[PDB]
Amino acid sequence: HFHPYNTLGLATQSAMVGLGAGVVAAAARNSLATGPRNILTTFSKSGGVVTIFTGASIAYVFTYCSAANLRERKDGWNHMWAGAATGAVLGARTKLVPAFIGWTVLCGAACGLFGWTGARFNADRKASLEQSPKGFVQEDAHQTFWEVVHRRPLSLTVEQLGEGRGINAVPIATATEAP
Amino acid sequence: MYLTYYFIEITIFLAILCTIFIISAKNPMVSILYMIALFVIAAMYLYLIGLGIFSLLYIMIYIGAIAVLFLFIITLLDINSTELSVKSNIRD
Ligand SMILES: CCCCCCCCCCC(CCCCCCCCCC)(CO[C@H]1O[C@@H](CO)[C@H](O[C@@H]2O[C@@H](CO)[C@H](O)[C@@H](O)[C@@H]2O)[C@@H](O)[C@@H]1O)CO[C@H]1O[C@@H](CO)[C@H](O[C@@H]2O[C@@H](CO)[C@H](O)[C@@H](O)[C@@H]2O)[C@@H](O)[C@H]1O
Repeated sequence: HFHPYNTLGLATQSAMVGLGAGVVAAAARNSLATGPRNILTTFSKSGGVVTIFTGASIAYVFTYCSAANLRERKDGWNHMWAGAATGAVLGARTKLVPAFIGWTVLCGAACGLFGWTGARFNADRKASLEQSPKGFVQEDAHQTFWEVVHRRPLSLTVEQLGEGRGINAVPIATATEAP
Repeated sequence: MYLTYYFIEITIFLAILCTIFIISAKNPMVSILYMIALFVIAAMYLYLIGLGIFSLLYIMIYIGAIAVLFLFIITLLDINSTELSVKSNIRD
């Protein structure tokens, strides 16, 4: 089915990557600047970039792996919880409570909308319309995604929708027949 | 006999060295003269690899037209330049 994650291993890999991105962005901030700057103002007038990269990396991957491990499935919700943790780390830099709540909620919603579309910038090859079976079914078969039919099985309607509202396993007519 | 072995590597080192005197030279036209030296190191490498024709095409075209154009610009025009101070490039 699935495979659980190594939260400590993926977290320390991301911590090293965020440390590296912080050093690169601090050097790019020195060299693209004005005023008296030296070799030691890399981490002095840094603007706190290495804290941004480090905290965002560790929080997103730790909350993503922990939420994927306690739910025992991988879907778009884990990106929502991880993006909420990222928004918590980015929103604590502005030391205000309603700001913080806004950063958490909106960053979590944006990352959940990201992770629900596949969590990929690029395309998936087998899932797109162009590389998948489309059009009508040629004979009767299990109608896969992207396919059209004329008539659907009623057993599927009872299994997917329910046995309730106006919906029945037998139409209301021949359930009421004279013999 | 094996004194003639490391020539290519020597030119590589020599070419490396020449670029540091291009980007760091107090006078401009002295650094453009170091660039002329770098064309000569290139033509050494092109003879050394087996392309003796190109080496003289580089000395004809790059040294004798493009560098002459550059020196000819720097003469009768005004260019300010600052020295390689440690304080301005230690941030880089
Ligand atoms: C208009 C409001 C905004 C709505 C935004 C749309 C985004 C909604 C996306 C839904 C959708 C595109 C359809 C959209 C088309 C209309 C687009 C509308 C406009 C677009 C702007 C992307 O579905 C994505 O869902 C994500 C989670 O929900 C998954 O995340 C990831 O999970 C991990 C998994 O490996 C990743 O490892 C991980 O990296 C991610 O975490 C992705 O796997 C998946 O690609 C569905 O695509 C998919 O659906 C499945 C069904 O199950 C289909 O399988 C079919 O069914 C089976 C037999 O029945 C058989 O398997 C198969 O034989 C058959 O093929 C596929 O064919 C496929 O096509």
